[PDB]
Amino acid sequence: RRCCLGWDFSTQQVKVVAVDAELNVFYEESVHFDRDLPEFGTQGGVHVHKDGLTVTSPVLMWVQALDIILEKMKASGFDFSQVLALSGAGQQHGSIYWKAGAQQALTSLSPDLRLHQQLQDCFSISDCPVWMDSSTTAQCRQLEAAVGGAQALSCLTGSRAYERFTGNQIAKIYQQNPEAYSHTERISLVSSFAASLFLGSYSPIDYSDGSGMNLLQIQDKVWSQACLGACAPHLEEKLSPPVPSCSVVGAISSYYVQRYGFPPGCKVVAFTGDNPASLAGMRLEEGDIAVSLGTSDTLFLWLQEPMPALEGHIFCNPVDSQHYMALLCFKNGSLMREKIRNESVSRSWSDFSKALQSTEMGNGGNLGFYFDVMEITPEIIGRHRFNTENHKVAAFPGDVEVRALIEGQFMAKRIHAEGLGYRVMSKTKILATGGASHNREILQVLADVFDAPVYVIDTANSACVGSAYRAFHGLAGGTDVPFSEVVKLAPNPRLAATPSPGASQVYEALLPQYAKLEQRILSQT
Ligand SMILES: O=C(CO)[C@@H](O)[C@H](O)CO
Repeated sequence: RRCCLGWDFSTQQVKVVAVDAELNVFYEESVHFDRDLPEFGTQGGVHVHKDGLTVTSPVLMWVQALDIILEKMKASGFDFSQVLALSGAGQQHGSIYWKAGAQQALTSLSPDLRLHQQLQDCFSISDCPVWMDSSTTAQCRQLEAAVGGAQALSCLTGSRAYERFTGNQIAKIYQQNPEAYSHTERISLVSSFAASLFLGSYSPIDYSDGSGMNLLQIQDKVWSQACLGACAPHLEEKLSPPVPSCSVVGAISSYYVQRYGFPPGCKVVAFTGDNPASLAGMRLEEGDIAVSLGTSDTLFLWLQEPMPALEGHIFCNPVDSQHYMALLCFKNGSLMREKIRNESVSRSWSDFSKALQSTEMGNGGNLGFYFDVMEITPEIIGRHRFNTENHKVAAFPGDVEVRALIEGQFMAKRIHAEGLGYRVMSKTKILATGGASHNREILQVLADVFDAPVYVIDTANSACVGSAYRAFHGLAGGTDVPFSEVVKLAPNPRLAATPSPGASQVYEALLPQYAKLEQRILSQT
């Protein structure tokens, strides 16, 4: 039973899965931060600082969690000698600042001791900024002004400046703690930091997670000199050149061979971001999209060429370094669906489904926007309802309200996807996951709006599983072979809905009208 390990250095936990050569998951284990390392005093794996904007995690908690999980696997009888390769994912954007002299500690690890004891003094910043941080608005405005504006920054790096993006965090550390910055020999993402621990040497950053920093020129796949210089001096030397995501960055350290029994030939394939790893785990291809439904709704897009915008995030693709992917984030998700259910259909998901069944595609021309909190994609707030004549109305009948919400949410996803260059193709598959993917009637609207089949997939471990798939891709030939050919053996998602006859005619006319009403609301602010 030869296998690969797929790791996930997440916000709240470190998780691992073991996947066999037939691409079956047969083992899973985790270490949860608040529960298993309570002495760090985190809540949800992080520290929200007094300003209410700075959000960090202790780097040595992440190292100690790796020690705990490897010892927990060993105590359970995990056979490490069967591990051919490993890869992993890191929560995106978060950064690690390695102190001058730290690589000497990494390359001289003794198997008699734990990682935490030996790496105790290796970090110039103890509290790492994570993806939840929103304390760098001044640095975002500075970076955009330095390179010719928000659109110029987006053309270049796939995104305008976002507070959590690494370049803005590095700029803030340079500005506020120049002594710690000047004593930093290396800056890693959570992904490349975790890979470095397994290598026992510094791992490079991959193209895909490297695209979440407002630093990488996504098309030429080199660091932007203009972005680097606007964030902090001598930054290129601290990052090192980025690499294709499907790169063998080295063999596992002899530390793991000797301490846990990994075979000496065990390969370490470059780590990537959790969203890129989930795209690999979901096995998206050209023409495909994934809709992750939850408190936030997240759209995962495959893109052959990028059309970066003031919304969304375009990254280099982790399973095909010549192409791209995108994320579009929607803040009004499952809480809006629950509120409409409670207000209009007696708090019943069965009546919610009946409302969709009892209304026609296109909802008689009744259109709605439902943003109780400020939306990200695009920046609108409020509930905005329009009747068949495009007149603004105060309310809808309950069944019309349910369909307006669901149709509107999915039409918004299509319009904003298409704004980044996405197009539905004949081969297109739609992957749906999360709470609302357990509602066939919701998935039917999604199929109708995109005029493409919808498949349901469990993604509780998608970043772990995607990481193990990427490790197998490395072993199967890497860049010499297509990722999709390696993972054809993995279990297929199940078909939940196909577009109803006439869907194409309904939404070809309604999508432009929804897009114009959205522009009307944005122009009135
Ligand atoms: O910040 C982002 C994406 O831009 C989150 O999805 C984190 O990657 C979660 O760990």
